[PDB]
Amino acid sequence: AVQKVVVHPLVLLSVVDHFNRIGKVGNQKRVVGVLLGSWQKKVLDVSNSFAVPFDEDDKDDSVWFLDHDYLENMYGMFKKVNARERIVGWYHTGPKLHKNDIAINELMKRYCPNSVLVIIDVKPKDLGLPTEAYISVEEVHDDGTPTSKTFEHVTSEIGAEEAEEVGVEHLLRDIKDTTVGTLSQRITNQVHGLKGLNSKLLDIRSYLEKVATGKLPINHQIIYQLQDVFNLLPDVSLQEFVKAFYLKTNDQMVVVYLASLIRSVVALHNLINNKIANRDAEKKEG
Amino acid sequence: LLKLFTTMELMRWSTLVEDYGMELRKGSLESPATDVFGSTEEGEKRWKDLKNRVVEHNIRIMAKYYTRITMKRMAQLLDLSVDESEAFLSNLVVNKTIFAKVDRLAGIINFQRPKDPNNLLNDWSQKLNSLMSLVNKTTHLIAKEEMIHNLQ
Amino acid sequence: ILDKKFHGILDQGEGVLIIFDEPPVDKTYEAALETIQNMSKVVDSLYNKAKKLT
Amino acid sequence: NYNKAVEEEDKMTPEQLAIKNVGKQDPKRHLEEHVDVLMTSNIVQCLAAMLDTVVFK
Repeated sequence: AVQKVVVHPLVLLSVVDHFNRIGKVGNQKRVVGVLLGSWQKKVLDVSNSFAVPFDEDDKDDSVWFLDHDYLENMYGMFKKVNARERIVGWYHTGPKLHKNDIAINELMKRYCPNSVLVIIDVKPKDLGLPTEAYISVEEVHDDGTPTSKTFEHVTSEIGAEEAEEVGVEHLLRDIKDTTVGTLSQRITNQVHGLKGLNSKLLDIRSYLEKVATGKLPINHQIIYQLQDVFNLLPDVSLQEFVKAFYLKTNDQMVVVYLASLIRSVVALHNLINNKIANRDAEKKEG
Repeated sequence: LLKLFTTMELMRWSTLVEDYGMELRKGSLESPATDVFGSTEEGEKRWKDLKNRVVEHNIRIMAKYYTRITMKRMAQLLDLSVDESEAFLSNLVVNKTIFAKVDRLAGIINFQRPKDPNNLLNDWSQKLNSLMSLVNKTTHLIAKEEMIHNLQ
Repeated sequence: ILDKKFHGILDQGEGVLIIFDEPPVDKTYEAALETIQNMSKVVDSLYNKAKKLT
Repeated sequence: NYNKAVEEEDKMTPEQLAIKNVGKQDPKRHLEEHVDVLMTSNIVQCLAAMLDTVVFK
């Protein structure tokens, strides 16, 4: 129902300012505010949003409060001043969801029949992209339970829009543009090796959760099947790529030919002007 | 008729002789089976076209498949022998739109027809598919792990 | 095959008498054509080199 | 293409280099975008040739 999102950072800063509005007062749990959107294709876009007050006691996670009158009033405001927008969901600032969130979702899926949430983090350090998307559909179950209404993790990204970075890249000021040729590749090496194989090792920690625990949905439906998509390469010892060392030599082939020829021509670049201007400066210096 | 056309899988010519030669004696309609098979001066040319059908029934799926099989094994899975293979496959290599591969050298053939002009789609398929599935592995395996620790 | 050509090289033991080739290899060609003239440019700078010192 | 087609006009000017220091007037550099474009190009694509050993074992 949702293909992916195209989410601008402006709405994230529009979360940040209301986070500032709640960091100064008695903060019980978190922020629940409105997420407007510009839904055009099965892809999604958001240009703007606003918040709504919210409190929640924790006794039966059912005591939680919005103001639909205020919501539809400021929706009428921003709909009049901009007829492109409409509501598309909500957001929350606490990075881990909880069981009240389905009640939030289905209670605001009455205006438009879809309401995608947005996890964010006001103090992000370890995550990748803040923007996250769920959708509430049913697969019902293998055991076909009475309405196993599940959030379904839709893919996400940070969006892009022309000249919205006019403030941004002027503000941050620290950007080393076009570090191709230096150390960006090894930053990606450190982070993708370590920070992806730790995702892998926490997947195998979840496998240890399946060992000592994990009766719950032990999930022999999607786990080993997408892991069989991984297991397209069962890379055991003896390494099994006698039929790929020549292909690796073919990979080395053209680039090393370019390296040999071209860097010989690069020495040929440097030496000419270097010698000529060198002895020019040297014996015409006096 | 339709089973001879859905994925096609092989065929035996004599089982076709059974199934579609007991129809030339069994009568409900009798005139089209006469005009196509029971006739001789044109119906036997349509029997020749049926032989075209059984051999193209071979050649279509064997152009879809069979990378590194031999040749006498090929002819006995063609249900038509090696001289019949040169006849029945010369008259469809004159179709000259299917590229296949045979060698002799003692009577042994091989395959993999384009001679592999690829180091490109290896990288494409292998690395782009696997790396993007691995960046999905985070986004949905830690999602389901966080789900199974929502329900714990 | 002697006089004319279609890249039809002879093999007495294949069957197909294999015609295969790779025409675009101009990557090395145009660079070799460059180096041919670049050595001449180095030679024609050697006069300035050997003359301006002594 | 983008390298060699610019490289032949990069190497034209030593035909016209000479002596009598100010008696010639056309100083322009020629090494531009054939040091650095080739540097970034070939080093990133040889690390792309390293991707198979980095990902695969």
